Amino acid sequence: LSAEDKAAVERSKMIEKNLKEDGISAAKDVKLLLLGADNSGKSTIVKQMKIITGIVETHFTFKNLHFRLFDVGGQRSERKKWIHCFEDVTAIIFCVDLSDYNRMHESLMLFDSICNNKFFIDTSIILFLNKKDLFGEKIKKSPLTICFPEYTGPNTYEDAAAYIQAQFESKNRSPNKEIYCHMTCATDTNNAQVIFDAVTDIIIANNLRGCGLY
Amino acid sequence: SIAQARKLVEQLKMEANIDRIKVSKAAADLMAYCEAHAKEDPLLTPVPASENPF
Amino acid sequence: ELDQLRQEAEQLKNQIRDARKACADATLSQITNNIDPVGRIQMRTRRTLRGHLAKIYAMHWGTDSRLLVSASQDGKLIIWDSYTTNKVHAIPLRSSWVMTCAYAPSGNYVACGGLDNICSIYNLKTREGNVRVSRELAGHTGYLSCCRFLDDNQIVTSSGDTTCALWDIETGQQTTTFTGHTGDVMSLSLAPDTRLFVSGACDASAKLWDVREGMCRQTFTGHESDINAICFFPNGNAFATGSDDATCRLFDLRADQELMTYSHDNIICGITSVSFSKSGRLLLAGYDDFNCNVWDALKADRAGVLAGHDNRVSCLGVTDDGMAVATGSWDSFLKIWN
Amino acid sequence: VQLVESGGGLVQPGGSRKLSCSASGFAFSSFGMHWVRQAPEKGLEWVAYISSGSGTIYYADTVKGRFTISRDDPKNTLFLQMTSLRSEDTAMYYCVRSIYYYGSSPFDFWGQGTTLTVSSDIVMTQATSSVPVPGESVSISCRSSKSLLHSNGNTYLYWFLQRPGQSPQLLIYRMSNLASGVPDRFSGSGSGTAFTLTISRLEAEDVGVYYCMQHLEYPLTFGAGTKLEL
Amino acid sequence: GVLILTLLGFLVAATFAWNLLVLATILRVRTFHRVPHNLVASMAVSDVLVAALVMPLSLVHELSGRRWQLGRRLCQLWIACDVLCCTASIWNVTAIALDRYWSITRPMEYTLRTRKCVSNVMIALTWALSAVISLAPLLFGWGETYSEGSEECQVSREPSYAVFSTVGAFYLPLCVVLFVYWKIYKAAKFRVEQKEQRAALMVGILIGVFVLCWIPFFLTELISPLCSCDIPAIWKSIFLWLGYSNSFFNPLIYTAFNKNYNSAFKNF
Ligand SMILES: NCCc1c[nH]c2ccc(C(N)=O)cc12
Repeated sequence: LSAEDKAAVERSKMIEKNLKEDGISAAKDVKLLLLGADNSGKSTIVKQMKIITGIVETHFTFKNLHFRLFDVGGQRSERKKWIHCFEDVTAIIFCVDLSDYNRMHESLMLFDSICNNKFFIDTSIILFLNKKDLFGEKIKKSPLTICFPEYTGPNTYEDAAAYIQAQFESKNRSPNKEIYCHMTCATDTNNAQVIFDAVTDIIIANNLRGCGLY
Repeated sequence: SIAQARKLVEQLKMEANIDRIKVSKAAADLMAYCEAHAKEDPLLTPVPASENPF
Repeated sequence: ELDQLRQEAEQLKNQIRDARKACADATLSQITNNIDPVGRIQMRTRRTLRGHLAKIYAMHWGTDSRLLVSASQDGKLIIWDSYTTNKVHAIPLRSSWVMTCAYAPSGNYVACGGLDNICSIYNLKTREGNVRVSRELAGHTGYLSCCRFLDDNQIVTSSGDTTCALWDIETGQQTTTFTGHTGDVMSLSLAPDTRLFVSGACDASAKLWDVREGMCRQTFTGHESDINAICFFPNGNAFATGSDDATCRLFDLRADQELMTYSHDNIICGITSVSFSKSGRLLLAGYDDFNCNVWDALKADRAGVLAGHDNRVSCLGVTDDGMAVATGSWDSFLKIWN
Repeated sequence: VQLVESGGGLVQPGGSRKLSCSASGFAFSSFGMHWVRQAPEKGLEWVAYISSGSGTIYYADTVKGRFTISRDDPKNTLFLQMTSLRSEDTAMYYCVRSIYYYGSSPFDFWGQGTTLTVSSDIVMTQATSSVPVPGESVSISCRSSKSLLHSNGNTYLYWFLQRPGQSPQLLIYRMSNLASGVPDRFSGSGSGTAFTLTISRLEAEDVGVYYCMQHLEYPLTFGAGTKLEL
Repeated sequence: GVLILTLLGFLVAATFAWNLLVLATILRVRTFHRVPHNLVASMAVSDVLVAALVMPLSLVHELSGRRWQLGRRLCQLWIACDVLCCTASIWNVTAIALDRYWSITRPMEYTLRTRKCVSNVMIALTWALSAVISLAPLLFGWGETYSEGSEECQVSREPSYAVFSTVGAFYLPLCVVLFVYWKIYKAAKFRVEQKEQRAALMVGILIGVFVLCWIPFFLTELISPLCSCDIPAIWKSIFLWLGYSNSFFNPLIYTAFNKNYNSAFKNF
């Protein structure tokens, strides 16, 4: 090797050191996919969430973990050509609006597509049911017959909530997938802990599956 | 959709008025290029190990 | 008047179909039957470049057949040296969702893009001894699928908003927009004379465009699903496509129809990329079944298999001098064969 | 890009002195650095070298055991510590930057230096010393004891120009490549052990001294220099 | 009276390949390069050494009764290797159990780099401790390892060695295994029809095989030096081959019932 050749290999080794250091920092992160319809509560799901069209990315730090959330709603194109990029995510967060009687049967259809995708066979879903204060102030005027014509039962708010949730759970056909449900209002400020508990239970199940018990 | 309909008709007329040649002549011209450059393709005919940079 | 204009479309459709049959007197396989077969092609792995920590989505050769560029989801852009297995540059990216990259013929610039709906240009040979962002091009409403250089001041891009565009780097503004597709555009190939180019989209059709005038000349429809790859013949009078129906096809420009179909009964997966050889005799394709196949472009026979990857093969490339082939995959590795 | 050197002065024999250089305008940590000194009525002479990342250090045989080279990246400064100074160390010291990768041009920038007053190697030969010469073609020759062509196909020879009162400037690297910012009338060609530099359509700002330099192996060596007059 | 020895021939022969296959698969397949497969490889290496350096040579000392006319410099090697490799197999089972315990109880912290460091420490300590027990009689002298009389070669029978070797090889690690797998059962139930059945089936198999293959041997070794019981030589051999038999079910538990391991096996 010539003198200038030995100086080229030293430059290469310093480059490989920088790449290794960057990988370690990025490995200790939690990545989540945010999905839903328009005007449903995606943008204001966590109060302490900062931002750092195409794809919108927001991040926040809770306890001693770093969280990264990706919102892809500006991509008004075919999803089948770019959905495999988010294949290694930890979980999926789905937001639906209980008050909008017209957004349903579109949220349900989109829920069925992601939940039965080929790249998301073993990915858990955290489900958020928003605007519970408005839903309980609208059911009296609209007895849920507009959204669900084939509904027979009491007009109570509690029974309506149990019916809507069961419809979303009916789209799951898989033995290694679970859905976590939670009802929240606009004034609620406890949602970073709900995600913390859901992610904690997901890793425990994953480690149990590796052992072979579950 | 009158404007959209009138946009597609004009394009179809442009594609429908061109000069085409027989497929038999088209296939022959592909044979000539392959036969005239077969001696300069390492993937087809491997080069000796003395002239291989890899 | 809508019905009359709808019916006039069907009248012009049958005229084109009948004219093509009038110029089809023989098939390529029938003519090329009296030719000795190519034989068996065996290729060995010579180099294995490593250093990426995620899936590789694209790569592009240089004109000197010595340098490379590759793009990965870990937000990195690496320039390699094939001969010595060395790293020359490592370029961070503002967005990690990159789907394409290209190398300028002069060797002074590179480009990348993806889900950010922006094409970025980078300057390699400059003072201060570092790579810097030179220009960001905006205006597309969908993700960028492919991009190629014409010179140091012109570039052509395809997007997921059913359009193609031609840009001027200095002014940063479009000069021509190419419209007519009804689905997302996924591939783009540029002719050697840099006067025409072809594109393939999700509507199972291919179109040939003129750069100077910005109009569509011919349309080709033979596939049953979306098209993922496209490439010209070395001569410049034919091109090949790859689709999700597990089939490659060869189209000719002058006759304006299909010539040959490359299919096997034990292949079900789709096709990611295609490439030709220097003489135009071998056709190389990448598949979703971890493999790369070598075809005979004239006899439509299978000639060889490249098998060295543990995940999906996503990009292909053949050097200008035709001395080596490089493949990239989803397992964060790329190899050079000869 | 700027490189400013400080220090210098008059020092008695046996003393010590420290020289420093400041950088502003380029990525400092990605470049290797050299020290080159020139006697008051003589040519160039390589002294020391420190790699990018501080992993490789080289010294000349004359100054080994007395000089020390070091760098401080966050402050962008290069140092040179000298001990037991003799009367043969009186010269003008230069700072040179160089970067090494496939297709690069080393020794592409020099900085105005400082003056200090204290009161198995390849030989490169430039037979001619002075040549009198506008609007004409001139050729300058060079010779080496050992062949400068490597098995990878590269020949390592560098041409420099030094106008009076100014630092040297790079003209040709490798053997034929033309440096950036140099007019296209300069050409360089040659074979093993025999090299020639040709100037076509000579004009102003072309008078000075031309130097040879080999980069095949350490220590790096220069030539005597050929001067153009009138 | 001779077909029994043929049965033992298949046991010694098969065990050398069930584990050699596992070692080849880990190196050949690039997918088996994660953190928890290092502990699996260590268990295979220990099983191989028992397969080719302990049982085949100890099979000769069965027809010849208690006669060893093969060399005084060879009993020291054979006895030391028999003790060394058997103790490594026991502690590698414990190392795997402790790794699973901390990935369920503390899933937020026990991951990435800090998991690899603890995993590698256990591999280092499982062999350092094993060597101390085996080489102690041969480098001090707590008792006779060999005697020219009657050509008998057998481990030390001193009361001090009996009470220290057995506790530090079987009794101490047995308690750790029982405690860990009981809490793992509690974790599965508290967190949570097929899961309940699978929780009891797998945990029971792991405990029962380990319990049955070793306790009959290690109870006798703690009573004979203390008491005066003279077990018939027939039982001294039935209780010994059971211990060697564990190195055979080791790959039948930690590698046979894994989905990721089956794919590599079918390819080769
Ligand atoms: N057959 C295995 C022999 C063995 C392994 N570890 C031991 C530990 C102690 C004793 C003993 N005291 O006999 C024997 C063994």
